Amino acid sequence: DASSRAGGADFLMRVGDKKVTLNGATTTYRELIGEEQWNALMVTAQRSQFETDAKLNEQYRLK
Amino acid sequence: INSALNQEDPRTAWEMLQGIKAELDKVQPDEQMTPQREWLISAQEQVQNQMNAWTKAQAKAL
Amino acid sequence: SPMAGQLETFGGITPKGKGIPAEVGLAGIGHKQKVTQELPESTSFDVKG
Repeated sequence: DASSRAGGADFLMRVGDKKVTLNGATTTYRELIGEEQWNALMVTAQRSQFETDAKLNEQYRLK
Repeated sequence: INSALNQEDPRTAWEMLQGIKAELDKVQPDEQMTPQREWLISAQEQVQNQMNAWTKAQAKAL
Repeated sequence: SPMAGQLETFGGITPKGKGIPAEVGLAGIGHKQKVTQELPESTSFDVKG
């Protein structure tokens, strides 16, 4: 859900460094997700602002 | 869109494209990018290029 | 005007957007003139003997 919203890239980038304990192992949220999966999530979060908002895409492309 | 791109004056083409965008807003009433808004963004970029080529000729004649 | 806000929200890419006037979309695109009004000057053959 956060990958599909404006400002979600900042949220995900901050939360990737926080800790979580699951199945008896304490990891970070970036380690719980894969490294390539985290990179794909980051790309999606960064690029989704220009797909769900035509105003931003038009503004940047015209500039 | 193609007829708006075949005008001699770029300033008229820009306003024609604005009118076409207003027409499209009534059938796509949301904010996401569709393949039809890409048409209009590309058309506006082409009109900017046409404005460059037009200012060439105006400056040369002056 | 009472319709100054309805005209600016006409022609936007989305119904919540604003239309772009040609003075802003095409602003900055232009070419300078290479000819100036700096004229060549002539000199008189003045010999005062």
